[PDB]
Amino acid sequence: EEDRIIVSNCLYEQLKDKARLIAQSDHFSFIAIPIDENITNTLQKMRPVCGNYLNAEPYIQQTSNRFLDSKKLLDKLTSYHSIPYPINHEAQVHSLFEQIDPAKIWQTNQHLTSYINRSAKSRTGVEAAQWFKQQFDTLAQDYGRKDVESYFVKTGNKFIQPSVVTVIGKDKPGEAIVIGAHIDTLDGNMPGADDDSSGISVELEMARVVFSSNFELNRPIYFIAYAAEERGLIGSGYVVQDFLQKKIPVKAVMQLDQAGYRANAKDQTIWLLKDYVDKGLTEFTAELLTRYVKTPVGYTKCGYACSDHVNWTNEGFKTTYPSATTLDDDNPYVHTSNDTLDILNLEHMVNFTKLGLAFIVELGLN
Ligand SMILES: [Zn+2]
Ligand SMILES: [Zn+2]
Repeated sequence: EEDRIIVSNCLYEQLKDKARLIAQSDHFSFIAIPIDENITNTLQKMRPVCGNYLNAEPYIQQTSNRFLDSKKLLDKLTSYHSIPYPINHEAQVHSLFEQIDPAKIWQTNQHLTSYINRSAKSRTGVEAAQWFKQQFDTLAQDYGRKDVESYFVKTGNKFIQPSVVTVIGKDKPGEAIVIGAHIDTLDGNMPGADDDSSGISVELEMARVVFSSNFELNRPIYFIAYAAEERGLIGSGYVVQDFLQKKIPVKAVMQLDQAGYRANAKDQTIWLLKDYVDKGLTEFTAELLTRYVKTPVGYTKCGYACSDHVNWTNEGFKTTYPSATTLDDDNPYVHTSNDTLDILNLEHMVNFTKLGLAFIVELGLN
């Protein structure tokens, strides 16, 4: 019934009267509040000022408050401590670039954005997840790759939309590489074109290029579609917990959230996030952009519980997050009916696909 979530004190003061305060710090509150869509609307409306929220359930799973060290939980999920990469595979990286099929990218966006919404509560939201899984399965069957796996990861008992985890090279030795994007959107009429149809499309193309590649990787590569990112990042919460339980070792994580909108349609700058990411992995991404994508490299900052990468870094995994926009010249249309297909820049997505593939090759073959 009640959600337990972590919010900025800013957001708390807007929710006080409907919430139970469990623990509090100078900047954040750990609360219990039954999220109805009245409260959903408050969360959405205060998000630019007060930041996003983190659903704690994947970290504490129904454990009673009496048994929780609430303050340690609150401190460790609102702070982070920081934790060299070779680039020596130019021939392979260019081979993969030459196989990028921009039309196939665009087609994916057309499909996801044709749904009325992809909400974690709705039937269409469930279809989108099932669709994604089947796109992977089909691709692996089409290129006769047995070397693979795909499964749903339940979004607890709160949301019917599951996450989808896929992997190429299940039997490869070593720490894996993870690529992720979130499949979901808000309720109502939400094409969610830039708000991660884009990210999803980019990684789907990355997967397909990898299947059609002439060389194998020396590590497993995961491609993930997170459920319910628009619900306090709870989908990737469960996914990270699933990786922890299965003891899957992971060397690097890329988050693709909004990979398709340009503020100025011939800007071509790609922005890297500098908080809640690995600085080492981020400098690496910067040099891939300069060396291979030949793009200007910008930097930006994010609010609290910005996106799924946060669940990885909270659990000690190294994380990088390339983004379409800076925090000041934004996508003004995200979370509205106007996050439409026609807002997407295909050159921009192609560049994120390039970045992703260089990432996969230079880590995948060390
Ligand atoms: Zn969002
Ligand atoms: Zn997003």
